[PDB]
Amino acid sequence: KALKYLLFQVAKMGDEKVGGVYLRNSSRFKSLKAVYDDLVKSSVSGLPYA
Amino acid sequence: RDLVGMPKIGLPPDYLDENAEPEKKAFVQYCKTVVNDMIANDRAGLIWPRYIDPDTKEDIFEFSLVSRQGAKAYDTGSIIDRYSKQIMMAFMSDVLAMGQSKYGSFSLADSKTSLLAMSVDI
Amino acid sequence: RDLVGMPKIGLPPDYLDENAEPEKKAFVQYCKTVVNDMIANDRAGLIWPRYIDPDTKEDIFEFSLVSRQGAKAYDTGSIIDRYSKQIMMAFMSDVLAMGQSKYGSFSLADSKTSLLAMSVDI
Repeated sequence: KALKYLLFQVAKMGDEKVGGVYLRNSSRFKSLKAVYDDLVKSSVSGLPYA
Repeated sequence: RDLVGMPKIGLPPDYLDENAEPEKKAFVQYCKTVVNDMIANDRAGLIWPRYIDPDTKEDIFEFSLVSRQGAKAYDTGSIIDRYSKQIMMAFMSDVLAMGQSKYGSFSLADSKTSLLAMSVDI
Repeated sequence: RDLVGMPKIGLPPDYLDENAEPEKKAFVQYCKTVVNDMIANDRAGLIWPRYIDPDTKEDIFEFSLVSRQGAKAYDTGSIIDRYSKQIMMAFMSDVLAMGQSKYGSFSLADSKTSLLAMSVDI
């Protein structure tokens, strides 16, 4: 549950700059999703049917 | 074992889990019933979900019949017929397949006797 | 050895490991049972997982029948028939395949004797 919530939480944020400090977040979601679908969404459980 | 044309169902992996939500379990049960009971009929038809992923451009669901590319390299009928004729030739008993022709006779006292009768004489 | 049309299953490499999780082992066992026991039947059907990788656009699972491109370059039936006829010609015993024609006779005292009878006379 928390991982699904965290996807939404990360997708929302964007780059920000205050004097001297600059944080870039626009690239986090790409990596996070690429890892998520590979390690969780693709894991099959149960059995097929014939 | 010729399996060309049988239905096939493709679902996301999370639909086949054992802890899946009740809706997915009901969906899978209905799919099983369809697979078991679908036949060619005057009421044959399908209503199926359709969603194309924006980043892959491939439908996540699917319903299709398995297809095959090549064809068998040998004609078994001709081979079987050839070997049957070869068997029938060993005993000189081709009359079984060609019927009783008017040029052959089963009488040993008649000047048209066939090889089968000649050997039965031996 | 003609193998066109046999089923084929493709799974990720981690499903075939010996230390894999129980779910993957059960999946592999069910796949083995399907491969062994699938036949053309009024209940034939498949429910199979389907997932297309976002970055490769190719299904990670698959179910298909092996296909073949070319065709045999020679017709063996014609060659075998030709050689059988050649063998039958050596002994002048074509009567075995062509039957007993009315223009030939097995009698040595009749003016229609065939070559087989003429040689048996020798």
